[PDB]
Amino acid sequence: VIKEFMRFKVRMEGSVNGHEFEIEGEGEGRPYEGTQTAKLKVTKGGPLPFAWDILSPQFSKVYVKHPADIPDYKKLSFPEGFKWERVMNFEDGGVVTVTQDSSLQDGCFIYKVKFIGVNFPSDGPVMQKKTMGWEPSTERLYPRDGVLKGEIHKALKLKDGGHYLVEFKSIYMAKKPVQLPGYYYVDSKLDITSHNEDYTIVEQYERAEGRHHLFL
Amino acid sequence: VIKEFMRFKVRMEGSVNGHEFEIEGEGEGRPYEGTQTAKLKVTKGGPLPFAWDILSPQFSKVYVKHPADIPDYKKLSFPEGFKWERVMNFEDGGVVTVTQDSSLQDGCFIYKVKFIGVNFPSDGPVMQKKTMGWEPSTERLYPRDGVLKGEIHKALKLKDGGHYLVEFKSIYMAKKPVQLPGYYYVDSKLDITSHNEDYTIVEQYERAEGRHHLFL
Amino acid sequence: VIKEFMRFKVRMEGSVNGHEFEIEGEGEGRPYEGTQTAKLKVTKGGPLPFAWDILSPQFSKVYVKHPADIPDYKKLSFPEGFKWERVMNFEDGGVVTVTQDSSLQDGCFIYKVKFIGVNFPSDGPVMQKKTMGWEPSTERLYPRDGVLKGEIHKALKLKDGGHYLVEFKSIYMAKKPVQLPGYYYVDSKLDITSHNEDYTIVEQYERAEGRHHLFL
Amino acid sequence: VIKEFMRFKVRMEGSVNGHEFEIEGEGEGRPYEGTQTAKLKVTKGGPLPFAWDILSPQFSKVYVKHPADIPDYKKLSFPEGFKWERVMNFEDGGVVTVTQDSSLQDGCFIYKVKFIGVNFPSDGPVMQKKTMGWEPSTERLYPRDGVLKGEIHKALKLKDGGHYLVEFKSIYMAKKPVQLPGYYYVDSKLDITSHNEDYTIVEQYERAEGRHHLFL
Repeated sequence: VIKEFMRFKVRMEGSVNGHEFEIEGEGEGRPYEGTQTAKLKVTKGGPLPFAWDILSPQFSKVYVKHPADIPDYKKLSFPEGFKWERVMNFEDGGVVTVTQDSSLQDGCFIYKVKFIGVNFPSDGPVMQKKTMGWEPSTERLYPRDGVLKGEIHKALKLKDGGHYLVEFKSIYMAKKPVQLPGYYYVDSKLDITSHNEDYTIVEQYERAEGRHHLFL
Repeated sequence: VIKEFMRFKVRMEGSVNGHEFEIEGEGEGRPYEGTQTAKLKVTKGGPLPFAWDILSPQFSKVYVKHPADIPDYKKLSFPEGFKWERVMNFEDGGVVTVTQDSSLQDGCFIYKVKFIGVNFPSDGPVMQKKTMGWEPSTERLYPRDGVLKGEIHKALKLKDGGHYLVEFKSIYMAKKPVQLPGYYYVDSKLDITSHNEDYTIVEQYERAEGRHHLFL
Repeated sequence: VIKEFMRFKVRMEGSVNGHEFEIEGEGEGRPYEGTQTAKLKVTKGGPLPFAWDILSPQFSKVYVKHPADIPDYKKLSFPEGFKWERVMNFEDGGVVTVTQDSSLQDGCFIYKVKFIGVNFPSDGPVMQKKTMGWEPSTERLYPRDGVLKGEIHKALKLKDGGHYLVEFKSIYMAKKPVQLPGYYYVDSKLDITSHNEDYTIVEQYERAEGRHHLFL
Repeated sequence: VIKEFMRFKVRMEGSVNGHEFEIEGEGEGRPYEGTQTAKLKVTKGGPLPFAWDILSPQFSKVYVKHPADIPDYKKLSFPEGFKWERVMNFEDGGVVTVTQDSSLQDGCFIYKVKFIGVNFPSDGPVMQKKTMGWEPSTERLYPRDGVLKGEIHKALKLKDGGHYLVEFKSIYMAKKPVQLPGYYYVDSKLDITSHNEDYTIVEQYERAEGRHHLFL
């Protein structure tokens, strides 16, 4: 059911520091090659009063390239699909939780996302839009409790230089339990590739590949 | 606009570990005396597969009794009202964020809540319904960033004895900035007073009072 | 063995951000009334390049006043005494762990403290000495694992206004399994009463009293 | 001053849950190749009542293989050397801080370590010795505040299967402001190669190599 080329549609309902918004979009990519694009539009609550970059990683890990010897739990979960959840802990006290449902309808992935971000300092890089994209990252994954979990030390680049640090903790939950990998890593790199003036229309690109630790 | 007796209406859209639900209810109380009751009904996604106790403190701090010399920021915010946000950090890794809007319509408060809880162990006290209500608590509050913030070390009692610890961090944001207190404390005690077999209909009572530290 | 008036002697070996130091001092007070003073001298590594305030709460909870109906675990532990350990998590990323032994000799309490503080920003209030004492505080305690634990949301006042937040987690370990209390609170207020220009000689006063929650 | 082959001597004073101990040892390796071994002996406080694995990463990052295009801050710091500090945050609440000095004396590296670990559950994998070595890991490093910092999501393998998770935060402080790298990664794999029955004599091996993210 997962072809070499697949599209997706996504909808997000979110809030940051009490400001509510809705975003709709679509994307496409090559799930076995680990590459994809997305185009998002803020449909309610725009223009947003905070950094787009905190939203970018919430709009698709069925596209991660996996070697044959590492079980691809997220691809295996289809056609029914999987849910994923996440905590982002920002170094200045911002905290976000996210809950997401991934399904497949007549050959198109369907993503539904809910996002609540709180406790961002009003003068911090998020509310003041001082970020300039993510560094590429490396997630550490392992099985636990019959599901797949992963954590990442991520970083946003700052306009005036240096980094704004964010820890991700994610949980990927197949709708019916499928085969799990062991301890492994996923390398990712997400880019904002174009946008209008107020970031109410934004395009993204992501490359991601799973692997064993290099020393194994 | 805040009378000695006030009613409220509340609704919540929530999810815990990928399980979505909706709750609607109403309450009433004596905002200057610090006492109130609520009755909640699960309207979608019942019966809930997790402990009711994690939801109870999300259904009303306009009812806290304040001495004359501590500015009552939340009461002062009416008639327009205020928003509040919260992180709950559970000791076994569960994390919740909550975002809430409090308004006033023809003499009745109107509460709207969104809640996302993630990363609860499947065999832990929340998913296994092993909790038996909250200990009474004491929140430490202070002004910051033009708004009011507070934190609490809270604890759920466990059926088999002992406590399941949870840290609250809350942010109270008037819709138009009003006068702030300094550093102070709020003592609270929330009780589940009645419930049906599967906790799809639940009643609660809360008492809350603000004060200076006892040594001042 | 614990008289209405007791003296103590204290020695600390510590480090902060790689700067090593040693402090010796003495104190006295009324263990059943919850009041005590201390006088400390930096004996090696002075003058300290960081705020004295992070050290002040490491130089004596046998002096807390307890009502008859709450077991006074720390007093019961004598003559043999008890150990205590602590984590302080500062809001800007500084972290300290502390380990302490409390015993009795020559009718005097004897305190031995080791302290490691790391990850303080070089331009932060600790390394730049921008603090001016603690707010009074309220610790939440409970028994666990056959020992007594407590947590506190504390705050340092900033010289030019505002607060710098610090979470304390403490563990109190009697040398024999003397009786434990239940869930309860300790109110404390620590004051720096005098000091020389470079904080190489400092005097402190503390008041502390245990109690049930006020609504009980 | 750093030759193709270099020896080191190490001494550690530490404590875990109030149990004090001292360890001394020696090591050797190839700093430009990223390989080294160590042999440690517990000299006071043995046998240790907790898992050796929490100490193993405190006994040498001057032996990290760096490509020519990534400044090797730790090697550049010699002959004077560098200090490093660390927080380990364990998933069950254990917390350790570490402070270390690295110098060079008569052509040998000299390491001095102090370690304070607190808040480990008495029935947890550390106090019950249920661990069986670390997974290989990947540290995310970046410059900040004129020093080099890094974080790692690490895991101890449990004897009867599964993982016990630990987050490392480290700070590396050269004694003079030698050149810093940018954002980069270090892959490491540490092995216990042999030990006696009570872990009072232990031998270790480590491989470590720095690199850019693989997608760069």
